[PDB]
Amino acid sequence: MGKKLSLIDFNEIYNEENLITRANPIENHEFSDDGIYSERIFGSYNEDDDDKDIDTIGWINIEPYYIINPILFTIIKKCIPSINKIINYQGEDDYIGLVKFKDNFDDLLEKYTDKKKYQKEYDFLIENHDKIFINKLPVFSHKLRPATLLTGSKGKVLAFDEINNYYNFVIEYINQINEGVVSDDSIDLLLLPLLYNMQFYANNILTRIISEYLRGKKGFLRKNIMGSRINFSARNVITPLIGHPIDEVAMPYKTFAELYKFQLINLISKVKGINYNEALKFWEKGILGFNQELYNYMEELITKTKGGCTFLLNRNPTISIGSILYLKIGLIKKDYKDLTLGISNNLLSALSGDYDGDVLNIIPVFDNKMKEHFSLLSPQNFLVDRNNGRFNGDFDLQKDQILGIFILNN
Amino acid sequence: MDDISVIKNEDYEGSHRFLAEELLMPNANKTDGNRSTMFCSHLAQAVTLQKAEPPLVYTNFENQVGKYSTAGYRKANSNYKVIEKIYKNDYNYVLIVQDQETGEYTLFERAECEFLTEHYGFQWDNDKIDSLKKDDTIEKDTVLYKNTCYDENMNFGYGVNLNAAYFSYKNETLEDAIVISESAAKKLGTFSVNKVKVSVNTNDILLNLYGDNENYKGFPDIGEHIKNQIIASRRRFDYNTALYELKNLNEMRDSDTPFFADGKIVDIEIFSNVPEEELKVQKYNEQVLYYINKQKEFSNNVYQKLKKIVEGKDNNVSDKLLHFYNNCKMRIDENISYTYQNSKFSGFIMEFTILEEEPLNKGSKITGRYGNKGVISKILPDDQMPTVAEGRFKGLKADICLNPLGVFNRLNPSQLIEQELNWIAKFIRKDMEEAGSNEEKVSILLDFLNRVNKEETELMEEFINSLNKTELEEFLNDIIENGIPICQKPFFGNIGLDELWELYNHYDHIDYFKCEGISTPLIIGEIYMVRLKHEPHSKFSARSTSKSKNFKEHKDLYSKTPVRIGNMEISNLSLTNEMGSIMDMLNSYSNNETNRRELIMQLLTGNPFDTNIDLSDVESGTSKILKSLFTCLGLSIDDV
Repeated sequence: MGKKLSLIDFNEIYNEENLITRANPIENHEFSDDGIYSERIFGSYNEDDDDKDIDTIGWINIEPYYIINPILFTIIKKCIPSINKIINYQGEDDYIGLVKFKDNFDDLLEKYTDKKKYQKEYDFLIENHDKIFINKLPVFSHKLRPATLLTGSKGKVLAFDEINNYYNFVIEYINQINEGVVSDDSIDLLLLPLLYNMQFYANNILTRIISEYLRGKKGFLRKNIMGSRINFSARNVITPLIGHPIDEVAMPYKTFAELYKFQLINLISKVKGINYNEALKFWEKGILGFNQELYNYMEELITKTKGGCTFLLNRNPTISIGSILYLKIGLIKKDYKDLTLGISNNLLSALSGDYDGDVLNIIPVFDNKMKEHFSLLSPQNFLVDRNNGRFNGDFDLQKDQILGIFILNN
Repeated sequence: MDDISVIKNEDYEGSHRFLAEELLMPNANKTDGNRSTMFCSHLAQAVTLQKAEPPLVYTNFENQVGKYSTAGYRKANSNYKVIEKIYKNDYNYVLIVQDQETGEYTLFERAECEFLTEHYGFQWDNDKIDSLKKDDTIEKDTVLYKNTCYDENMNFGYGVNLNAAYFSYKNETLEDAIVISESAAKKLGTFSVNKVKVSVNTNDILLNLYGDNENYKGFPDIGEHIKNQIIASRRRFDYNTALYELKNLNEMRDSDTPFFADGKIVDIEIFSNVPEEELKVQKYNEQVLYYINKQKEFSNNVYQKLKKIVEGKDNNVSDKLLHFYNNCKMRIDENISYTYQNSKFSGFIMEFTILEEEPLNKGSKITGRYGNKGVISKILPDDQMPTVAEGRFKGLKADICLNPLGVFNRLNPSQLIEQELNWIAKFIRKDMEEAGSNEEKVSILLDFLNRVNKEETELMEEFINSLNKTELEEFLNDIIENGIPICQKPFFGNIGLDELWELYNHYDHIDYFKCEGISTPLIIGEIYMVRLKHEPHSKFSARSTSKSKNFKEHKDLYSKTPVRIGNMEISNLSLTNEMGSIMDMLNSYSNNETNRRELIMQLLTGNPFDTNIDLSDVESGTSKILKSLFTCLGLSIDDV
């Protein structure tokens, strides 16, 4: 649908090793090595032996007959309106046949063209003469097309995608034509109906891939652009903290435990000389209710961690300098119920938030390299207004603080 | 319309009809419309308080709001006589009564808690209904059970009165922030009731979390609080034939689904589609069976007691009693298949009702009746709060301290008038206690009230002269110690700047309190405070790699819904000019599956206090899937 990108010559990529010529998915009560659902060529996620990613693609050989390139069918259709009629057997060359069309394609393309409307399409067909005819059809990995296991009374249920039903069908049509070497005696070519339906089936398979792109394949990539779902993330309400530096904040017990769960378990396993599974059991107990022991490990972690224990605090919309700020975890709260982040009042103006019950997003940073790079967003670095180079009033004393200093000096 | 000339004030003089929710707001003429609409929203956002009190400064419509809000109290609509009492549980029971005039037979149900929605609910004071005995007549307008808002004479209170002073406490009271004494926070206590449903299928079993080896208890008992915030844990089995991991039955596992809540369960309702023999044979159902039997006993009893009434010739039965009797009879009858969500369910479904007294916590929002908003920043000991010293009012402690800056900007002057009125009233109370006979005390009271509200003064004189001397003495002591009633009607009947001026000038002895460590003199006066629904728990989110649909169904302790990073966030990060690090964080946290697995492993196997992660440069899983599909299409990227 109006997309321009490089085309692929399947013969160059064709591999005899990854060849799917068997339409039966199962052989002798096990997944067929040559079948459409083949553990041999695509692999199995459970066993490590597969060593094969989804990128693995199977191959099919349609020789000695060629089919129209599925992606280019609409472009050919606009140039040649009789393509649908010609391929089937029932203008002057109406219903000649696919093989006859293949031999006479250059004559037919010149015969059926719009001088003004389809000149651009005709030039593209001249550019891609080699890619018009397709001898090899790709079949994507069975890992992508799942078969959900279910029990059936007649037989164990095989779940298939709407496309998967088509896949086994497509292989069957070509299989019969090749088996016969001398059988046809030239008396009657019935191969054209088998090839004809196949073109539509592959085209609908191509349309299904478009629907598969709609079904969470390219869309999920667009979901990341719309919103990448970051694990190791938290949200907390903001409450004022006094008595700690501007960069340091107070983080709740539950927030730190989950965000630093894997960091915490490493310490617990080493200190008690216990297995990680056993260490997880202690972490589960601490999350349920406040225990001094887990608080002590967390207190040691924030004090001794290299680069400090730091995170990113963003108030959305993130439209201004200082909307995301690099901050430090100064203290961990000892009240399980208290789930409010303690921030300095000076940070508030840059963030643009208020202590009205709104929540700010917490993105912890772990790698020491990232901490230094993200420290360029720290409050101290933003003390200088980037517009003027002057001091930033957002980080200055606020209403309550100004009054005390004013009473002191004036 | 453009013309507002249609409104004529003389028509509405002496009438409060144009006010609705603002009928609960004193001195409403002085409060801005914005603050008033915020107050109207807050009234709906308010939560029930255990120790609610009638306001010291009241509009006199509050009690009416209690009467016409039928959700909080049960009032009889006819004279009744107690026929019998039947118990399902110690906490929940039913009382069968007969109208002494009509003869119609009705029933009343008693339970400790009322569920509203989500976690919101309130406890019941069931003293009267428990007091009622067999062959005891229930009068026409008696209140059988009431909410904590209503008092002995059914006066209505939606908040508690707390001593307030406008003071700058270490800058903690910044913007809308409040600091509270621990006792005052004890006064702001709410109830929370939760209904949690555990569904156990035929092959599913409940772990022995609450029981020993001899006695199998997989869930708390009717009088027992939840332990470790786990009500029960369900283990799903494909077949249940082996039952071989008996030692693993007591233990808990990651695969097992745990249900989380906190509080005392007060009622359990079990709906069973399983044959009794299957429950009896297997030990793990024993606890369930007992409670099931308990229900059955109750049901059978009611049928036996009421069968003659229902099928008898008189048949003077209420529709409510008829439907209850029919439901119990349905339970006892065989071949009753219970359905949930229009489908027959395997095993049984249990509903737990859990009641917990929730205290005030940091981040909770409490406010007054004048549109002001406040967030509880700190809870501090009573001694740490401003305490006036070396006076007749010595040792008075401030329950709440509020930000002084911006009070006039808010356009809600009435809160100050309430505080000041209760402060001058404190002076009047101490003056009455200090000297005079009872007659002198009532005279001072009448003088102050005439200065505030004349109608209240006349009615107060009627009440005082009506009381006998013993009753008068009790009323006087109550006024001295508990507080002083002051009536400030919302629009017509309120005091103003000039009237407060007269109050201060006539009582020349009244001046600000000088507190212990405060150079500035302060005013400490009682303000009505209400607790709002908002709490920090509602919006809390925490995520670790491994929407939270379990949390909504109580299968997860807290929400694990991930935070979303977008183009704006990526640009703000790109301010650093280190795009590679942003891509590393994005791929390790989200985009790249291999990198995220590596990050987890490195975090758990690396140095505890040193975290340096090396992430492989590999195509993302999304990239692999995209490359596979495009090659099937026949298209490949060139000159990337």
